[PDB]
Formats: sequence, structure tokens, C-alpha cells
Amino acid sequence: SKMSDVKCTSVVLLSVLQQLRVESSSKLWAQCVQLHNDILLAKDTTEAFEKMVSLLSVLLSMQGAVDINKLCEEM
Amino acid sequence: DRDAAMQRKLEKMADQAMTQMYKQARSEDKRAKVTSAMQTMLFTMLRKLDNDALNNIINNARDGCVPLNIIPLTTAAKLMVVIPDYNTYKNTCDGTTFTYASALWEIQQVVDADSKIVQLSEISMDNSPNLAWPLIVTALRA
Amino acid sequence: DRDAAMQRKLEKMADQAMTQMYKQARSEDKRAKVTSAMQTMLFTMLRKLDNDALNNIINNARDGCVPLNIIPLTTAAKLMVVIPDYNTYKNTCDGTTFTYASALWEIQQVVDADSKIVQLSEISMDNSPNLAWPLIVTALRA
Amino acid sequence: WDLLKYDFTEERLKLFDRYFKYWDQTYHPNCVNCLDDRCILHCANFNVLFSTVFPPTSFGPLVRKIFVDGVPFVVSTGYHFRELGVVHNQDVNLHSSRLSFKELLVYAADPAMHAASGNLLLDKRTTCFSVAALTNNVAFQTVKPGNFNKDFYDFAVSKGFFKEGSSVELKHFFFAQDGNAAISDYDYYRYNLPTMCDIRQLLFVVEVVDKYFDCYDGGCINANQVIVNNLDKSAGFPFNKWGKARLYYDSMSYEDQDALFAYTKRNVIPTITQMNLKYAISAKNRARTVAGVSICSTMTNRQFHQKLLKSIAATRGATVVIGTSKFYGGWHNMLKTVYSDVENPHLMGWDYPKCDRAMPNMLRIMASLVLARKHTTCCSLSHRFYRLANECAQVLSEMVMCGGSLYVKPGGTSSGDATTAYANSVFNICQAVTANVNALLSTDGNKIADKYVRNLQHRLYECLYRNRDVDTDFVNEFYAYLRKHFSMMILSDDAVVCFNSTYASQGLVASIKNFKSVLYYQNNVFMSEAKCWTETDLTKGPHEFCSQHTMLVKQGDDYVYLPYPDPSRILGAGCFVDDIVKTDGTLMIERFVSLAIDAYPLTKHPNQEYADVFHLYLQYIRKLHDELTGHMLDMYSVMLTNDNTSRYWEPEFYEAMYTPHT
Amino acid sequence: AVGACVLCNSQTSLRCGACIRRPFLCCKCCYDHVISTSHKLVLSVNPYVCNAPGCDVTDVTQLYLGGMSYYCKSHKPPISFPLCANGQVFGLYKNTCVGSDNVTDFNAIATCDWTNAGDYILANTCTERLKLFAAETLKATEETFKLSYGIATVREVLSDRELHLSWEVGKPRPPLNRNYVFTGYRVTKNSKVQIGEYTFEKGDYGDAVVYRGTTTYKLNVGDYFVLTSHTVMPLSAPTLVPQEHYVRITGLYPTLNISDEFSSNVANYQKVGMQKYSTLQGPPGTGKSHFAIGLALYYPSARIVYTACSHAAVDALCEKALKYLPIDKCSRIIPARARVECFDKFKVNSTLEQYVFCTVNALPETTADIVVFDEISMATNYDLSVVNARLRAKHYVYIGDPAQLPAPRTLLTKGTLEPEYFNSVCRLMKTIGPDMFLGTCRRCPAEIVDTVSALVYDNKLKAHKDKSAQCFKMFYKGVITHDVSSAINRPQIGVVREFLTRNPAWRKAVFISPYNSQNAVASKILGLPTQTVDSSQGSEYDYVIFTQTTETAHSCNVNRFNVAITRAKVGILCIMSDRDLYDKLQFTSL
Ligand SMILES: Nc1ncnc2c1ncn2[C@@H]1O[C@H](COP(=O)(O)OP(=O)(O)O)[C@@H](O)[C@H]1O
Ligand SMILES: [Mg+2]
Ligand SMILES: [Zn+2]
Ligand SMILES: [Zn+2]
Ligand SMILES: [Zn+2]
Ligand SMILES: [Zn+2]
Repeated sequence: SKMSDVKCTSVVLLSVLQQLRVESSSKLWAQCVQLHNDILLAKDTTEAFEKMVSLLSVLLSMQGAVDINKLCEEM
Repeated sequence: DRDAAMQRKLEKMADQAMTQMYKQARSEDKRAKVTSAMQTMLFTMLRKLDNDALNNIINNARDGCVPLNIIPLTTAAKLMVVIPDYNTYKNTCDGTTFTYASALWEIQQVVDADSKIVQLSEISMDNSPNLAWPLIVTALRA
Repeated sequence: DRDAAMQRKLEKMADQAMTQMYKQARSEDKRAKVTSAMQTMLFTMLRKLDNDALNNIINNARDGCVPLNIIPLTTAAKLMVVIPDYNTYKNTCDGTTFTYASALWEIQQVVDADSKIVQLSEISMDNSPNLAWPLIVTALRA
Repeated sequence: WDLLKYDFTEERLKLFDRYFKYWDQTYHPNCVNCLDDRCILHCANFNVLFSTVFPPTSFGPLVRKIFVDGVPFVVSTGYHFRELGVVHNQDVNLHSSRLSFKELLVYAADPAMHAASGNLLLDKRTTCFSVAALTNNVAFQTVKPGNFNKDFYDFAVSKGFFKEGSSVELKHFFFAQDGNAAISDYDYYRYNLPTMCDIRQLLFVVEVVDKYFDCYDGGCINANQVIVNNLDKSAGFPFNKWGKARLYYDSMSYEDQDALFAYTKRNVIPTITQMNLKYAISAKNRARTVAGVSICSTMTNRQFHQKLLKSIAATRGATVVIGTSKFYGGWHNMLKTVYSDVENPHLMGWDYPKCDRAMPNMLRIMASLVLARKHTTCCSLSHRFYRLANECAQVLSEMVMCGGSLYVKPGGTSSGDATTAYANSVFNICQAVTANVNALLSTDGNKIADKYVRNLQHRLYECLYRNRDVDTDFVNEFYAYLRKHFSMMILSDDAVVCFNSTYASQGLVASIKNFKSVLYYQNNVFMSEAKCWTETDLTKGPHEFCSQHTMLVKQGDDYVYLPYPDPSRILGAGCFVDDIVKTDGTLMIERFVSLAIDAYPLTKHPNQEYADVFHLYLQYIRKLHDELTGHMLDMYSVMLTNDNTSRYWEPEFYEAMYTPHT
Repeated sequence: AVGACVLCNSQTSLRCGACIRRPFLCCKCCYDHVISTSHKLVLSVNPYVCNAPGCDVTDVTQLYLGGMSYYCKSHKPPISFPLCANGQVFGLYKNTCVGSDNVTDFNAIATCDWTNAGDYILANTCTERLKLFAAETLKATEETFKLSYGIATVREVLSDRELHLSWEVGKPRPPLNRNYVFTGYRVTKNSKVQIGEYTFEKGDYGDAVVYRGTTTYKLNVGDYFVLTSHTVMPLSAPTLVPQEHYVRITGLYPTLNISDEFSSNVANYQKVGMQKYSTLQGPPGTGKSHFAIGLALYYPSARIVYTACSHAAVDALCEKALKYLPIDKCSRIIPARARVECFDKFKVNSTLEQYVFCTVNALPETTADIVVFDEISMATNYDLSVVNARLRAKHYVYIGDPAQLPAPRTLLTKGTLEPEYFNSVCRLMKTIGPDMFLGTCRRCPAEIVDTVSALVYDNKLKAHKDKSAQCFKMFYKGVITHDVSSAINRPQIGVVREFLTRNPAWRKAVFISPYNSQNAVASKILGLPTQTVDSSQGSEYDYVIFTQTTETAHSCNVNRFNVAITRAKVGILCIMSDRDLYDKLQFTSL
């Protein structure tokens, strides 16, 4: 049941990117929206992950916006 | 019965003051704690997916090895990732191969913080302290 | 008991009518505010009118009726061209001066999507992808 | 051409005397000279051809410089419609002193001030004519993604949904949009074209459509009888900056609200309409735009049309089924008033591709005429014509404010005025009858063995082309023919047709292919046969009407039709919520109750994975209430006193919701 | 309004309203607090008072809930529930309030009036939430004590700038210095409007007040000035962020071969890069502030906020940065008021710069890299909470010395504070030892550092300098004035003005006497640049003239004398009053 988990996680990820105020950088927001739309309209599992990676590396690319060190520490 | 009807009216008013207060307090708590609950939910789901590339980029991003642009997917496309420590360099760079996002990339250009190009020969454990270390590796997808 | 019931209904009626009076006072106080704001907007838009060329073309008209679609086209001092990509920008406003609507315009400013000013020398074919697209180019009449 | 030449009457008459020289009927270019509501379709249709040879910068409002207490304004005193020609006002307040609220509203709504006091825009993103740019920077608007209801998703994967290979899956999501959505959707008005509809055929399809609209009644109503359904909605471009529609419905008394309506029966009010992006769950990524019409147009369209728009939405058992509730055994009554004793039924459904953008201007004028034929007594003729011009300047060809810039909308109905669904219903019935007329004429004639039908075709041709005035005997006979062999059901473009099979096979009634041809030469689009369905049976109902499939269940003792939604849209509405406070769940039980009501008929579906959705919503409402009383027993110290949520998790309530009693 | 208990961090909606700071309390904790102390007023979402209009009973031990309101026993409804019952007090989240046994410390903190040393040592050995609450209520008590000062009504207007005042008898007169402000009032039987904010200074001669006003209104006889109080806002951030050692340096990028003088500090720079926060303790003039400068140089890719408790301390930090650090990334933020003279050489009020210098109270809410707090001894737990709430950062350095003089703590009058209870960081320094430690004076010559190693510092200093023969002593008494309880010694000022010529190299010397009134007096008679001892401690001067005014408990504290003398770069002349203090150091006799 892992296909319909990537679709929702992309919605959460784009919500996080929007809350980080990435709407300002229009070149970045166009790519994030395109990745989100192509994740949701994806009927194949591997392509969904290969686009989820590109979407996530937008979130990781912001040094002083999120705190990945604390967030992953709860594992 | 007049007394009991008045008391019942007061009890119903107390219930209407219970529910409205509850679903105002919960509403303001949910709407005032959205910037962090969303992120914690996202990383809970990211642990739940249990993929390879997602774990690879997250585990590298804990150790300061973030990418400076969106990871491309097309063959022979460019990616500039910072490597901030020699320990974060020993794990990903093997020869001219660069393991990232569960894919192999070819290293093109390694530039230190002073932006001057440094070849792969100069990256040695003895010579590691002698560089302004937060390297940017510009690589291409293989 | 008859007196008490009549008094209670009287107080209910009086506090219903005072509620209505509060509502009508608020309504008539909002109407005046909206009227003042509308008159302010109309007189400011009057102040922005270019009363020389516009008056010239109106006094040049048949009955003083000019179609609205040519009121900007012959009198607007500012021209905001919006360009989606470099291929159009080459063919619509190349250089610092271009001709549109049979009058000569000179570039005054070029901004990108997120409103960060871009100098005209950066709009090159090789430098096209790095720009934030559609470019609002603001020009003035000459 | 001279940029200031708006009165193009002489060139139009020269064209008409060069090309259509021996055309019998007269032709008065300015349609304000016309005689009734069937010399307006004629002259309007002629103009919609003759106005593709004149420059496109000389249409729209006609401004003029007036003086208000010694200060010079520029205001719109007319219009030059492409279809209706030149229209001048009759109340031009040159040299006014004081502006009341009505005059202030009129001079704030119309775009003469806004376009005159703006910078000239040259937008290469679109192909529509771009009139002006009000601000100094074009504003880009995005659509943020929906918020996730994670508790419901974990509860859904707990009950076994969302597997690999399941027949119920998440397809309806909250798609996001980049900066260039709002202007790359308005660009779809390039699909509109100036189309000259046939003019001896429209003047008979108007008769048949009007016969379809003969039961209802209406007319001009006063200000104090107008019923506003909802008041906290925005009020177009120049008015949203100060308050919602409540402010303009409260600030104006009834006297200066009837004064406005009696002012637009003798003037023309051009009107900006804003275009916003809707934020709602949808199955495909194209951005959806809704056109907010300014309160200066709604406040009169409601008053002019409300009696008819309430008589249509309160009459049950007719062709335009708008206002027949699908609950309470209302769907079965619809589906039994479709099968109005036709011979060998087959159900047919079509779908107009780009219906609200590619609809030709002539059919919008046709809809606004047949929807305004009821005013035979309340208002005069010129009043009806200025109401038609105001509808065609505030709906059809208006100034669209699309992200901080006034463009000109070339045509096609906006989806936000007062008469939208009903105007689309009239247009839809017009296309259905036009397909029928084409199918009946275009038959070989010698193969039509049924000797009554051949005589009907031989009279149909005569009433179409060889007869100038109405023929009410034949129109009545043909409309009885249509309701005998082409029984129809309309919800604004969602149609179901119960056409006799033998007649369609012989060609004496409109099959699908006739609708493809009619949409080709009248709607200017191509309705590919992969999106218009045909059901050859009746024990399974229409395939898809109003986006709710139909199935035949056994209730009580007898068989009734039940409407069930696409059982993925319900899950999509559960898992995704457009506002973050709706994620909390325990606040929203009165939302899952509504979803369960809408999704109850999935219980009786023969498939099981469909049937489990209703039990998912029931168990989820029960768990939501359990955790709600848990939190209201921890937070306070006492349980709720009169708790009445013990029926929302019982299927008897939802089953009562689909029973024929109330 | 719900929240977390300040004793056990449970969800609750009670607030013990008798406390000045009004803290949240869980139900069990609220019962244990109102059962013991005289706190007999509990605020729920609406106050617990007898809602019958003809009653005033507020104690929660006897109030009964009825209908939807609360009543005493006299107005008790037929159906009523006692609030104070079975070990709890009725309130929200009643079933999930986990009790705590730490109610004794909370009672003692919220009950005591911050006068004896027991209250302060109770305010530094408690838990984190109790630390924050104690610091906040101490600040509130200081503000309320400030509110109890007299009202200054003028008698006549001497000049456009000089005013003659009279304070209302029955309340003590506040001392005249630049910190205290007043709001003026004009009573003309109506229209009591704030006529301006005025700061007062004692005049050169006579009972005169020189006023500086925001407004330019002419003063009349009827105008009176009232002291203004600042509403102390609550704090949330912990006093110390939890330490988390790192295996390797994160958030920093070291630079090879920064300089030669910073050679011995490289290991400590790496240690600061390692830990989340670190502490540096050293004797005065041992490079502690200059260590932070070399730390800034060693990690040039780090947006560093230097912050300090004092004003001239952060100004001296700015001066040292301008001496070493490159100038065009440093900014010096001053407040909107800024009634004291700041340091104007950097781009003033530039938050966006890389090397941002600020006072604690003027810090802007920002993210940052490694942030250096200077002179931790001068700061209390309120300051540490403020700096940890406004600046979110990846590395914290706390530099300062416990041996120096602490924060004033005007409320404290009986007993003396041990050093280790100054604040959380000084307790960290004196419990487990400093994370970095460097003692050798690079500031003062040999004789002064030898004396200070015979003083409070048990002999450990090994300063790298020789006896410059520029250290001088005096013994004569002088006369006391007791102006506003800030004494001034006119004959000592006269003798300093007399000296002043026989050794012309001391004409650039800097005047040191704590005694802010005498510090202002010194600006007139001899005109030397002057500085009080408290606004000192972080700057240094080549020649220092130190004047001990009175043999009181204030200007004879060994810490204050040590921190006054150890600013002498090359030389100091100290004119002493106490026979024992003068004899305890070895300068020339004179
Ligand atoms: N290694 C060194 N080389 C040269 N001078 C030094 C060295 N270490 C310290 N100093 C001098 O000692 C002084 C100590 O200053 P500072 O750190 O402000 O003392 P404190 O921390 O007591 O205020 C500095 O002004 C600096 O010039
Ligand atoms: Mg120092
Ligand atoms: Zn009418
Ligand atoms: Zn208390
Ligand atoms: Zn507690
Ligand atoms: Zn009482």
C-alpha cells in the first residue's frame, strides 16, 4: 500500500514548503508546483519516488529555515 | 416542575457554553501550532515511507551535506551539492563517482569556499585541514 | 403576575428596539464611510488623469465620445509590457527604445516575477534560464 | 481606420447592401431601432458577422467628459457592442452638482475611470485584447495545496483501504498552481470565436425553446421582494476593497435601490468583473477560475430575473430540473419524469467541451432573450432592450480584471452572474432542439416510411425557410413531437435524453452524431464521441448525470433509483481539507455526517470495496465522538448532559434520508 | 486562557492571583499553594469571587459553585459544589493534573519579598521553571519598588534649562541620574496630559535640577513630575539551552593560520565550535573579551552577535572589534531611547550585518550564528532568558568573571551574595569549572596585578609585564555630601585637580569612582573623561585616576575595588579612604 502514501506525503511536503514562504521565489515555486502535480498524477510507483526526491531536495536546500537535526532526532 | 424546568434550561445553557469554549480552544491551538505540527507530521511520514533515496538525502542533510539546487532526474544534468566535512566526503566520493540519492553521479568540479577550483588529488586526509573546507561539488547525473 | 408579564414583555420589546437602533446606526455610519471612500477614490483617479492629451483627443472627437479602448492607447504616459520568455522579448521591445501604438517608448525599468529589478544587459539568450520569468517592463512615452 | 470612429453604421449598411442585397427582411444596424425580440436576434446575428471587419479597439464603452460641480470626469455614456451595435444612454448627467449613492455607485463600477486613469498594458502572455493595467505591478496569484487529515488517513488504512490494486483509490486531490495560472486560464477565451449562427433556424429554435419554457412565470419585482440567498460574498472589483455585498445591500435603501434598477432600464452600465482562482478539491490539474461580478450588475439582475428564477426552481416535474432535490426520493421522481412514455427508450448523455468559454455570443443573446420573454406586461419594449444590453455588457462582453489588469472578454458566459445556470439551461435546450431539427431535415426523405413524420419534415422546412412569421400550430405540433420522442432532462448543461431507438436509427431524432455536427458548426468545438455516453438499457439508469451515478436498489418492497457519488470523491473530501482547522476532526462531526449522507447509497452497491466507504464513515464518526467525549471529560470534569450523537452512527438515519416520505 | 503549571508542567487554567506575577498552577499545585501561604485568591477563566453583588469574599478555601457562578456560604444556592475539596481546587483539566512535591520552594519564592540572601540562593538552586518565575517576580518587585518613589513638584523656573524642584515628603526621593525618567503633568483644574518625558541631573551648584525633556514646553510652577515604571513582560525561554556535544565542528568553517597572537586560543576556538554552549572564566585583563574577537576571526563565515549587559562594556567590545575585526560587517544597535552616550563608529542600528553588537535589553528577535555574551556576572537570569529567547543560534559563548562585581540587585540589602549564586552561568562556572580557562594578565603592570593577587584572588596571576612605577596611593579622608544618597567628595576632586599638572601624562587619564553623582561632578571641575565602576568592567585606559569616596559597604567591596584598579593599562593613581584597604596594596606612598 505504498503508492497511495507518496501522494499524500507530497501534499504535506508542499504544505511545508509553502509555510516556509517559498511562494516569493517564483522560479522555485513553479518547479515545486510542477513536481507536486506530477506526483499526484502518477500511476507508477518508481516515478513517484523519483519526483518526491526532487521535491524534498527543495526543503533540504534551505539552510536556516528548517531544523533537520532536531526533527529527525526523534527516530 | 417549574423549578426543574428552569434548572434544565440552565443545564442546557451550560452545555452550550461547554461546547463553544472547547471548540474555540481547540481551534486556536490547532491554528497557532501549524508551522511545526506540519513539519513533524511530514517527517513522521518520511520515516513511514522507508525508501532508499529519501533516507539517503535526509541522512546526508543531517551531516550538513545539503544540495544547492533541485536534484535533477534527466541523464547528464547538473547538481551542486555542498560537502562540509572530510568525514562527509569519505562516505560519498569514491574515485570520480559520487553516491547520492541512491544514484551514481560523476564529479566535475570541486570548489572550496574561496571558489578556486581544487582537483581531486588535493583532497587527502593529511591535506584536508589545508583547505577552506565547505566544498561545493558540481556533478552530473550518470 | 399580569403586571410582571407585561413588564417583562415591555423590557423585551425595548431591548429589541434598541438592538434594532444600534444596527441601523451602524448601517448609516458604514454608508457614510463607504461614500467618503468612494469619493476619495474617484477624486484621486481624477488627479491621475493626463488632462492635456486626453482633453485634446476628446475635443478632437466627433460628439466628444471616444471608445474607451483608445483612451489609454493615445494618452497613457506609462506602458507596462509583460513578456513571458526571451523569444518574445527579442521581437517586441529589443533595445532601450521600441515602437508600439505608433508612438516611441523608452525603457525605464524591468522587473521580474518576484519584483527584483533586472538590468537590461542581463537578458541574454544564454542567461535566459536564470531569470525569473515573465518580465514586467515599464516604459514611458516619448 | 480612424481610432475614434465608433459610429460604424454607414459601413455596416454598405456591407449589407453589397453582400446580402436581396435578403428580404430589413436590417437596422443599431439594434436599439428594433421592433421585438425576434428582430434583435436577426440584426444581432448579422452584426456578429459584420463586426469582424472593424478594428477591435473601437468597441466597448463610449466615454465622454462630464463635469461634476466644476471638476471634469470621464464616464461611459454608451456602448458599441459587436452584436448589438451602437447604444447611447438617455440619462446623461452633464453638469451635475452633487453625487448621491446611486450615481456614485454607477460612476465607481464602470471601467471608464479605471481604464482612463491607468497605464497602457501590452500583455504578450495572452491573445485577448488587454485594455489597461490599474496598478504599477502585475499581481501574480498562487493556489496553495490542501491540508492533510492524517488521522482519517491512518483510520482509512486501518480498515483496509488504499491497497495495491483496489477499486477504490485516491484520485481527487487538492492540486496546486504556479504564478501563471490566473492568466493562462483566461487565455482559454481564445477558444471563443465570433460565430454567425444560422438566422432562419434560430428564429424557430427560439420558438420551440420558448415552448419548453411556457409553464413558468415571472417579471420585474420591486426592491423589497428580492431574496438574497447569501450576503457575505464579495462584490466585484471596484467594491470589494471596502466591504462584502452585505454593505451595499444595507447602505442602499429600497428607494435608491429601485432607482438603480429603473436607471438601468434606460442606460448602460459597463462593469468590471474580477477573476479569482477557486480553491477546492478537483480531479485534474488545470486551474479553475470563477468570475466575481460586481454588485452593480447583480443588484439589478436579481431584481429583473428573480421571479422567473424562483418559479423555475420551485416547479417539479419539468424539463429544466433545477431545484429538484436528489434526496427524499427526488432522484427517482426525476428518472420517472424522464421516461415520459417514450416508445423504445435509450438514454443519451452529452457534454459540451469548454461550454462556458466557447459558447458563441449569439446563443448567449438567445438565452437572455428567452429568459426575458416573460416580461410582456411589466415593462415596455425599450426597457427590455436596455436590460438585454446591460446583460450583454455585464456578462457577455465585459472588462475582466485578471490579476491587476483590465482585459476585454471576447465572449462566452461568465460563471458568476445571477442568471448563469438557467441561461446555460436555455442554451442547452437550444442545442438539443437544433440537433433535432438538423437530424429531421437531413434525412433522405424518401426513406421516411412513417407518413406522418414525412409530412412533419415537409412542414418543418416550410416553417423554417419559406415562412417569415411564427406558425404556432406547427410549433406546438413539433414540440409535442419532441416531448413524445426526445424526452429531456436538463441541469444547466448536464443532460439526459430518453430518445426512442427506432426513430434515432431511422434518423428522425437527434442521435449523438447530430450533436457532434451541431456543436461543430454552432458551438465551434468538437465533442469527441469518447465523452458522450449511451445506455441501451433502463434497469441501470443514466450512466452519469450531475456527476452522480445511478443504480437500481430494492427499498422497502419496491425498486427505486438511488444516486451514488463517485466513491473516490468522498474519500478525497475526507482526507483533504481546504482549511487547517478542519484537520482537527473532533470539531467536525457535522461534516462527516454530511459526507456520510452524500455517500450512503454506496451501501447497496454490488461491489464490496465501494460498499465499505459508508461503514468507514460510520465507524469514523463513532470514533470521533468517542474521542470527543474523552477530551470533554478530561478538559472539564463532567460529561455532556444532553448528548444526541447516538443516531449519526446508525444506518437508519441515512436510510431515512433517502425515503419518499418527506 | 489555558496553560502549563509552573510547578509540574501539567495542563491547567488556574492562576494564583495573589502573586504579583500571576503564574499558572495545576489544580493540585494550586490547592497546595493556597492551603499553606496567605495566597487566598485564585483566578480561573473568570475570577473566583462571590458573584452575588452584595458580597466581597474572594478566598478559594470557602467558595461554592452553583448554576454557572460562584457564591460564598451566605449566598449559597440550593445546589452547590465546594471548590476547595479532597486535596484539589476545581478547575479545568481536573483529572490530568499530576501533583508535585516541590511546592515548598514555590511558596518560598512567591512569598518572600526579595530582601535576604536566602531568597536569592533559593532563586538559583531551584528547577528551570522556578528559576524563570523567581527572576520574573524579582524584576516585578524591583519595578513596584521603583513605583513607590516621590513626586517632584517644581517651585520656580530658574532658567530655560535649570529648574528648582521639591519632592513630596513621606516617600524617599529617587536619586538623580540618567536612568530614571519622569513624566510631567500640568494641572490647570483640567486636562492632565503628559507634557513630556524628562531626565534630571543634579546641578553643579545649589539645590538645582538640570532637566532634559523630549518636549520643549515651558515649565510653570504647577507642573509636577511622576516617575514612570516599565511593565516587566513574562519570559519563556530557558536560562541555559541543554548542552549537546558534537563529534565534529558544525555550523562553522575554520580558517587556517588566522594570526600569530591568537595561536594559544586555537584549541579553545575548536572547543567552542564543538559544544553547543561554553563558558570562559578568567581573571580581569586576561584576553577574555579579545578571545571572543579572535573567535570571530577564526570563523569568518559566522554571523556573530556580541551582546552585553552594560553599555560601555559593549562599546569597548565594539572598539576592540574595530581594532582587530574588519570594520564593514560590524554594527552597533542602540535603543530608540538611547539616553546614554553610545559608540558611534560602526553602521548604527543595522540588524542585517554580520557582526552585530548590542545590549541585552535591546536585542532584536533574530536567528544568528555563534553568539557571545559578555560579562555574565553583570547579568541576572532575566537577562539570560532574554538573550536565549530573542537570539536563536547554533553556538553560545558566555565570557566573564565571577570575581567581578555582580548585578546591582537594589532590593537586596541584608546579607551578602556568594559569587556562585549570581546567575545560572556563574553557578555553572563555580560548580563544574569553566569550559575554557586562561589566567595571565596582558593588561596591567606588575605591581597592580601583584596587589590583586594579594587581594580576593588567591595568588594565581603570572602577568607578563614589569613594574612601570606608575601606580600611586593616597590616604587623606575628604568630606562627604550625601546628595541623593550618592556621595560626592569635593576635596578629593580638588586634590585630583591639583595633581593634574605635576605629571602632564595624566591629563588623558580617566576618572573612576562608582558614585554616579561624583562621576558627574568630576566632569565639571577637571573635565577628564570619567566612568563609573559598574559601567566599567570591559574597557581599559592607559592612565586611571581612582577615587574612593566613603568607607561604606559599597565602595569598599573588594570586587569593586579590584575591577576599578584592573582597568589601568599603564598606570593608576588611587586616592584611598580606608586605612586597611590602602595598606593592603603595594603602590608608592605619596
Ligand atoms: N596574546 C595576546 N597578545 C597581545 N595582547 C593580548 C593577548 N591577549 C590579551 N591581550 C591584551 O589584553 C587585553 C585584555 O582585554 P579584555 O579581554 O577586554 O580583558 P577583560 O576580558 O578582562 O575585559 C586586550 O586588550 C589585549 O590587547
Ligand atoms: Mg573583558
Ligand atoms: Zn419587466
Ligand atoms: Zn501564589
Ligand atoms: Zn502543578
Ligand atoms: Zn457572598
